[PDB]
Amino acid sequence: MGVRKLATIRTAGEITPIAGAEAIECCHVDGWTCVIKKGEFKQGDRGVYFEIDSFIKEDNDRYPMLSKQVIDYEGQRGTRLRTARLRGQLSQGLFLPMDRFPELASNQVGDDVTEILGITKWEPPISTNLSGEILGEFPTFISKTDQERVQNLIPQIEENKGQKFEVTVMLDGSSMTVYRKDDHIGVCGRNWELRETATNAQWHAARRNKMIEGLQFLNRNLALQGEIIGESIQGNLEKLKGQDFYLFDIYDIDKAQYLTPIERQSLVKQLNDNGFTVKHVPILDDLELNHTAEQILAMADGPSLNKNVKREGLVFKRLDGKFSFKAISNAYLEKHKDR
Ligand SMILES: [Mn+2]
Repeated sequence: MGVRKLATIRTAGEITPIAGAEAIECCHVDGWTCVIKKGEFKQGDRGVYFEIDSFIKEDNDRYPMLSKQVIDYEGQRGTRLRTARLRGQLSQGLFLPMDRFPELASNQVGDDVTEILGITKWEPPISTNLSGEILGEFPTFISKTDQERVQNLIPQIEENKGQKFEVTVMLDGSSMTVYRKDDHIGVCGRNWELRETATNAQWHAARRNKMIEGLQFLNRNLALQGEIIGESIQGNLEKLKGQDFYLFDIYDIDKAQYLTPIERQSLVKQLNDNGFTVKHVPILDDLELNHTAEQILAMADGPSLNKNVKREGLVFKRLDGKFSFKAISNAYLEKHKDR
Protein backbone atom coordinates (compact mmCIF):
# COMPACT_ATOMS: atom_id res chain seq x y z
CA MET A 1 0.00 0.00 0.00
CA GLY A 2 2.32 2.75 -1.30
CA VAL A 3 0.51 4.61 -4.13
CA ARG A 4 -1.07 1.17 -4.95
CA LYS A 5 -4.68 0.00 -4.51
CA LEU A 6 -6.20 3.49 -4.46
CA ALA A 7 -8.79 2.44 -7.05
CA THR A 8 -9.90 -1.22 -6.78
CA ILE A 9 -12.89 -3.27 -8.04
CA ARG A 10 -15.00 -3.98 -4.90
CA THR A 11 -18.45 -5.19 -4.05
CA ALA A 12 -21.39 -3.23 -2.54
CA GLY A 13 -22.32 -4.51 0.96
CA GLU A 14 -25.35 -3.45 3.00
CA ILE A 15 -27.06 -0.41 1.47
CA THR A 16 -28.82 1.60 4.21
CA PRO A 17 -31.20 4.49 3.53
CA ILE A 18 -30.44 7.96 4.89
CA ALA A 19 -33.51 9.01 6.82
CA GLY A 20 -34.66 12.43 5.51
CA ALA A 21 -32.29 12.50 2.48
CA GLU A 22 -34.01 10.41 -0.17
CA ALA A 23 -31.72 11.21 -3.17
CA ILE A 24 -28.80 9.26 -1.68
CA GLU A 25 -28.09 6.21 0.40
CA CYS A 26 -25.14 4.86 2.41
CA CYS A 27 -23.20 1.94 0.83
CA HIS A 28 -20.92 -0.29 2.89
CA VAL A 29 -17.74 -1.18 0.92
CA ASP A 30 -15.63 -3.61 2.99
CA GLY A 31 -14.94 -1.62 6.20
CA TRP A 32 -15.69 1.66 4.43
CA THR A 33 -18.94 3.50 4.32
CA CYS A 34 -19.76 5.58 1.38
CA VAL A 35 -22.53 7.93 0.20
CA ILE A 36 -24.07 7.00 -3.19
CA LYS A 37 -26.85 8.36 -5.45
CA LYS A 38 -30.03 6.42 -4.75
CA GLY A 39 -30.33 3.27 -6.80
CA GLU A 40 -26.78 3.56 -8.20
CA PHE A 41 -26.00 0.14 -6.74
CA LYS A 42 -27.92 -2.73 -5.25
CA GLN A 43 -26.10 -4.89 -2.70
CA GLY A 44 -23.81 -7.40 -4.45
CA ASP A 45 -23.10 -4.97 -7.34
CA ARG A 46 -19.45 -4.41 -8.28
CA GLY A 47 -17.89 -1.00 -8.86
CA VAL A 48 -14.62 0.91 -8.65
CA TYR A 49 -13.89 2.17 -5.16
CA PHE A 50 -11.50 5.07 -4.95
CA GLU A 51 -10.11 5.36 -1.41
CA ILE A 52 -9.51 8.54 0.43
CA ASP A 53 -6.16 10.05 -0.63
CA SER A 54 -6.93 9.30 -4.25
CA PHE A 55 -6.07 12.16 -6.51
CA ILE A 56 -8.26 12.08 -9.58
CA LYS A 57 -7.56 14.29 -12.66
CA GLU A 58 -10.47 16.45 -13.86
CA ASP A 59 -12.82 14.93 -16.43
CA ASN A 60 -16.39 16.21 -16.46
CA ASP A 61 -17.41 13.22 -18.62
CA ARG A 62 -16.38 10.58 -16.17
CA TYR A 63 -16.07 12.58 -12.93
CA PRO A 64 -18.71 15.29 -13.11
CA MET A 65 -19.68 14.72 -9.47
CA LEU A 66 -16.15 15.95 -8.53
CA SER A 67 -16.32 19.10 -10.78
CA LYS A 68 -16.52 21.80 -8.09
CA GLN A 69 -13.71 20.35 -5.97
CA VAL A 70 -11.02 20.53 -8.69
CA ILE A 71 -7.75 22.12 -7.50
CA ASP A 72 -4.09 22.51 -8.54
CA TYR A 73 -1.70 20.07 -6.94
CA GLU A 74 1.74 19.38 -8.40
CA GLY A 75 0.46 21.43 -11.35
CA GLN A 76 -2.19 18.80 -11.94
CA ARG A 77 -5.83 19.74 -12.15
CA GLY A 78 -7.96 17.25 -10.17
CA THR A 79 -9.98 16.28 -7.10
CA ARG A 80 -8.55 14.98 -3.86
CA LEU A 81 -10.77 12.51 -2.04
CA ARG A 82 -11.02 13.01 1.73
CA THR A 83 -13.25 12.20 4.70
CA ALA A 84 -16.60 14.05 4.72
CA ARG A 85 -19.75 13.96 6.86
CA LEU A 86 -23.14 14.03 5.13
CA ARG A 87 -26.23 14.53 7.29
CA GLY A 88 -24.82 12.98 10.43
CA GLN A 89 -23.34 10.14 8.39
CA LEU A 90 -19.66 9.47 7.77
CA SER A 91 -18.71 9.19 4.13
CA GLN A 92 -15.30 8.03 2.83
CA GLY A 93 -14.37 7.29 -0.76
CA LEU A 94 -16.04 7.35 -4.17
CA PHE A 95 -17.92 4.27 -5.44
CA LEU A 96 -18.83 4.26 -9.11
CA PRO A 97 -20.55 1.39 -11.04
CA MET A 98 -18.62 -0.71 -13.59
CA ASP A 99 -20.77 0.40 -16.52
CA ARG A 100 -18.90 3.73 -16.15
CA PHE A 101 -15.55 2.05 -17.07
CA PRO A 102 -15.73 0.35 -20.50
CA GLU A 103 -12.03 -0.48 -20.40
CA LEU A 104 -12.63 -2.64 -17.31
CA ALA A 105 -15.28 -5.10 -18.63
CA SER A 106 -12.56 -7.90 -18.65
CA ASN A 107 -11.42 -7.29 -15.13
CA GLN A 108 -12.31 -9.21 -12.01
CA VAL A 109 -13.35 -8.44 -8.45
CA GLY A 110 -10.44 -7.19 -6.35
CA ASP A 111 -8.26 -6.07 -9.30
CA ASP A 112 -6.19 -2.95 -8.68
CA VAL A 113 -7.14 -0.49 -11.46
CA THR A 114 -5.12 2.53 -10.24
CA GLU A 115 -2.45 2.62 -13.01
CA ILE A 116 -5.02 2.05 -15.76
CA LEU A 117 -7.33 4.85 -14.46
CA GLY A 118 -4.32 7.13 -13.92
CA ILE A 119 -5.10 7.72 -10.23
CA THR A 120 -2.31 9.22 -8.05
CA LYS A 121 -1.81 9.60 -4.26
CA TRP A 122 -2.43 12.94 -2.46
CA GLU A 123 -0.26 13.44 0.61
CA PRO A 124 0.32 16.37 2.97
CA PRO A 125 3.35 18.59 2.23
CA ILE A 126 6.56 17.42 3.82
CA SER A 127 7.55 19.76 6.61
CA THR A 128 9.73 22.72 5.74
CA ASN A 129 12.18 21.88 8.59
CA LEU A 130 12.62 18.24 7.22
CA SER A 131 13.68 18.59 3.52
CA GLY A 132 17.42 18.15 4.11
CA GLU A 133 20.30 17.29 1.73
CA ILE A 134 19.67 13.97 -0.08
CA LEU A 135 22.55 11.48 0.04
CA GLY A 136 20.90 8.49 -1.60
CA GLU A 137 17.84 6.42 -2.27
CA PHE A 138 16.05 4.98 0.72
CA PRO A 139 18.10 1.80 1.13
CA THR A 140 16.49 -1.16 -0.66
CA PHE A 141 17.79 -3.43 2.11
CA ILE A 142 15.27 -1.80 4.57
CA SER A 143 11.46 -1.89 4.38
CA LYS A 144 9.64 1.43 4.55
CA THR A 145 7.13 2.08 7.32
CA ASP A 146 3.62 1.16 6.14
CA GLN A 147 0.41 -0.47 7.43
CA GLU A 148 -2.72 -1.57 5.67
CA ARG A 149 -5.90 0.04 7.03
CA VAL A 150 -8.35 -2.08 8.99
CA GLN A 151 -11.10 -1.10 6.56
CA ASN A 152 -9.39 -3.17 3.89
CA LEU A 153 -8.92 -6.27 6.11
CA ILE A 154 -12.37 -7.76 6.85
CA PRO A 155 -11.55 -11.42 6.07
CA GLN A 156 -8.18 -11.17 7.84
CA ILE A 157 -9.83 -9.55 10.96
CA GLU A 158 -12.21 -12.55 10.99
CA GLU A 159 -9.43 -15.09 10.47
CA ASN A 160 -7.41 -13.65 13.36
CA LYS A 161 -10.08 -13.74 16.09
CA GLY A 162 -8.45 -14.77 19.37
CA GLN A 163 -4.95 -13.62 18.31
CA LYS A 164 -3.06 -11.15 20.47
CA PHE A 165 -1.66 -7.81 19.26
CA GLU A 166 0.70 -5.10 20.44
CA VAL A 167 -1.39 -1.93 20.39
CA THR A 168 0.56 1.33 19.90
CA VAL A 169 -0.40 4.94 19.50
CA MET A 170 0.04 6.46 16.01
CA LEU A 171 1.85 9.85 16.19
CA ASP A 172 1.38 12.65 13.69
CA GLY A 173 4.93 13.48 12.55
CA SER A 174 7.35 12.30 9.89
CA SER A 175 8.84 8.88 9.26
CA MET A 176 12.49 8.59 10.22
CA THR A 177 14.82 5.58 9.98
CA VAL A 178 18.24 5.37 11.62
CA TYR A 179 20.32 2.34 10.59
CA ARG A 180 23.64 0.48 10.64
CA LYS A 181 24.93 -1.67 7.80
CA ASP A 182 28.46 -2.83 8.47
CA ASP A 183 30.75 0.29 8.64
CA HIS A 184 28.00 2.69 7.48
CA ILE A 185 25.53 4.43 9.76
CA GLY A 186 22.75 6.33 8.03
CA VAL A 187 19.70 8.45 8.71
CA CYS A 188 16.64 8.50 6.42
CA GLY A 189 13.42 10.46 6.09
CA ARG A 190 10.44 8.73 4.46
CA ASN A 191 11.83 8.46 0.91
CA TRP A 192 15.50 9.28 1.07
CA GLU A 193 18.78 8.89 2.89
CA LEU A 194 20.08 12.24 4.29
CA ARG A 195 23.37 14.08 4.71
CA GLU A 196 24.30 15.17 8.18
CA THR A 197 24.12 18.98 8.37
CA ALA A 198 23.70 21.31 11.36
CA THR A 199 20.25 22.09 9.99
CA ASN A 200 19.17 18.44 9.54
CA ALA A 201 16.37 17.79 11.93
CA GLN A 202 16.50 13.97 11.67
CA TRP A 203 20.24 13.75 12.17
CA HIS A 204 19.87 16.11 15.15
CA ALA A 205 17.17 13.96 16.76
CA ALA A 206 19.35 10.84 16.29
CA ARG A 207 22.48 12.38 17.89
CA ARG A 208 20.51 13.75 20.83
CA ASN A 209 18.97 10.49 22.06
CA LYS A 210 22.27 8.78 21.21
CA MET A 211 20.58 6.14 19.02
CA ILE A 212 23.63 6.16 16.71
CA GLU A 213 25.78 5.21 19.73
CA GLY A 214 23.00 2.78 20.50
CA LEU A 215 23.57 1.03 17.15
CA GLN A 216 27.34 1.18 17.59
CA PHE A 217 26.83 -0.46 20.99
CA LEU A 218 24.49 -3.20 19.56
CA ASN A 219 26.88 -4.06 16.77
CA ARG A 220 24.01 -5.38 14.54
CA ASN A 221 22.75 -4.47 11.09
CA LEU A 222 19.49 -2.93 12.29
CA ALA A 223 17.21 -0.14 11.25
CA LEU A 224 15.56 1.87 13.99
CA GLN A 225 12.27 3.14 12.60
CA GLY A 226 9.90 5.57 14.19
CA GLU A 227 8.35 8.99 14.16
CA ILE A 228 10.08 12.36 14.47
CA ILE A 229 7.53 14.79 16.06
CA GLY A 230 7.28 18.24 17.54
CA GLU A 231 7.53 21.94 16.65
CA SER A 232 7.26 22.84 12.97
CA ILE A 233 6.61 19.12 12.10
CA GLN A 234 3.05 18.72 10.74
CA GLY A 235 1.35 21.25 13.06
CA ASN A 236 2.81 19.77 16.25
CA LEU A 237 -0.31 17.92 17.45
CA GLU A 238 1.43 16.90 20.69
CA LYS A 239 2.35 20.58 21.53
CA LEU A 240 6.01 19.78 22.09
CA LYS A 241 8.75 22.31 22.60
CA GLY A 242 11.48 21.36 20.13
CA GLN A 243 11.38 17.92 18.57
CA ASP A 244 11.96 14.24 19.33
CA PHE A 245 12.02 10.70 17.91
CA TYR A 246 9.77 7.87 19.08
CA LEU A 247 10.57 4.39 17.88
CA PHE A 248 7.87 2.04 16.67
CA ASP A 249 9.81 -0.62 14.68
CA ILE A 250 13.25 -2.21 14.30
CA TYR A 251 14.12 -3.92 11.04
CA ASP A 252 16.65 -6.77 10.94
CA ILE A 253 18.68 -6.15 7.86
CA ASP A 254 20.61 -9.46 7.91
CA LYS A 255 17.45 -11.54 8.30
CA ALA A 256 15.32 -9.12 6.19
CA GLN A 257 12.43 -9.01 8.64
CA TYR A 258 11.03 -6.79 11.35
CA LEU A 259 11.55 -7.77 14.99
CA THR A 260 8.44 -9.07 16.71
CA PRO A 261 7.08 -6.81 19.37
CA ILE A 262 8.76 -8.66 22.29
CA GLU A 263 12.06 -8.89 20.37
CA ARG A 264 11.63 -5.13 19.87
CA GLN A 265 10.60 -4.05 23.39
CA SER A 266 13.46 -6.09 24.97
CA LEU A 267 16.08 -4.37 22.77
CA VAL A 268 14.72 -0.98 23.75
CA LYS A 269 15.02 -2.04 27.43
CA GLN A 270 18.76 -2.76 27.07
CA LEU A 271 19.39 0.47 25.18
CA ASN A 272 17.81 2.48 28.01
CA ASP A 273 19.83 0.37 30.52
CA ASN A 274 23.12 1.38 28.85
CA GLY A 275 22.29 5.10 28.88
CA PHE A 276 20.62 5.28 25.46
CA THR A 277 17.38 7.25 25.96
CA VAL A 278 15.38 5.90 23.00
CA LYS A 279 11.73 6.69 23.48
CA HIS A 280 9.09 4.35 22.13
CA VAL A 281 5.68 5.23 20.78
CA PRO A 282 3.17 4.90 23.62
CA ILE A 283 2.34 1.16 24.08
CA LEU A 284 -1.15 0.33 25.40
CA ASP A 285 -2.70 -2.90 26.69
CA ASP A 286 -2.31 -5.89 24.37
CA LEU A 287 -5.49 -6.82 22.52
CA GLU A 288 -7.16 -10.23 22.07
CA LEU A 289 -8.92 -9.78 18.70
CA ASN A 290 -12.67 -10.51 18.63
CA HIS A 291 -13.90 -7.29 16.97
CA THR A 292 -15.45 -5.87 13.83
CA ALA A 293 -13.53 -3.30 11.87
CA GLU A 294 -16.12 -0.82 13.03
CA GLN A 295 -15.32 -1.66 16.64
CA ILE A 296 -11.55 -1.28 15.98
CA LEU A 297 -12.22 2.19 14.53
CA ALA A 298 -14.14 3.20 17.63
CA MET A 299 -11.21 2.25 19.86
CA ALA A 300 -8.79 4.33 17.71
CA ASP A 301 -10.41 7.52 19.00
CA GLY A 302 -8.68 8.42 22.22
CA PRO A 303 -5.91 10.35 23.90
CA SER A 304 -2.42 10.78 22.44
CA LEU A 305 1.11 10.86 23.96
CA ASN A 306 -0.03 14.22 25.13
CA LYS A 307 -3.18 12.81 26.76
CA ASN A 308 -5.06 16.16 26.37
CA VAL A 309 -5.35 15.78 22.52
CA LYS A 310 -7.13 13.34 20.20
CA ARG A 311 -4.74 10.82 18.62
CA GLU A 312 -4.22 10.01 14.94
CA GLY A 313 -5.17 6.43 15.73
CA LEU A 314 -3.63 3.07 16.57
CA VAL A 315 -1.38 0.34 15.12
CA PHE A 316 -1.86 -3.39 15.90
CA LYS A 317 1.01 -5.89 15.45
CA ARG A 318 0.34 -9.57 16.02
CA LEU A 319 2.84 -10.86 18.58
CA ASP A 320 4.49 -13.32 16.14
CA GLY A 321 5.25 -10.35 13.87
CA LYS A 322 3.34 -11.92 10.93
CA PHE A 323 0.31 -9.61 10.82
CA SER A 324 -0.08 -5.93 11.38
CA PHE A 325 -2.53 -3.11 10.61
CA LYS A 326 -3.53 0.50 11.35
CA ALA A 327 -6.88 2.09 12.27
CA ILE A 328 -6.91 5.85 11.81
CA SER A 329 -9.27 7.79 14.06
CA ASN A 330 -12.23 9.12 12.08
CA ALA A 331 -12.73 11.80 14.76
CA TYR A 332 -9.17 12.85 13.98
CA LEU A 333 -9.91 12.96 10.25
CA GLU A 334 -13.02 15.08 10.89
CA LYS A 335 -11.06 17.61 12.94
CA HIS A 336 -8.08 17.52 10.62
CA LYS A 337 -9.03 18.44 7.07
CA ASP A 338 -5.39 18.50 5.91
CA ARG A 339 -5.40 14.73 6.69
MN1 LIG B 1 1.67 9.90 9.44
